[PDB]
Amino acid sequence: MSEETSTQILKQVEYYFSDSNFPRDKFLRSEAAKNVDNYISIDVIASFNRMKTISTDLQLITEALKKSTRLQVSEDGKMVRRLDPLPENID
Repeated sequence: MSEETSTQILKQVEYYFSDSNFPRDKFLRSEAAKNVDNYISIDVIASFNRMKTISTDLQLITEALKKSTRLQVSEDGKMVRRLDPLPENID
């Protein structure tokens, strides 16, 4: 719980972008395609399977996004955008 599990998930969320896996996984890319990579519903991120398991609750998924490391979640908590520059061994 707390910053351990929140941070686990935080790494895990950015990791899907960091592992150059967004452009590959049309699951991500379908959502990203609403605004390049500035629109990512928490429906997709909750539905990421691995994320749902590590979180066990959408509460933890929502906090993880609220504390995003190299992403920024909107105040609506239904979009997040990542950084222009590629991530380099980020955790």
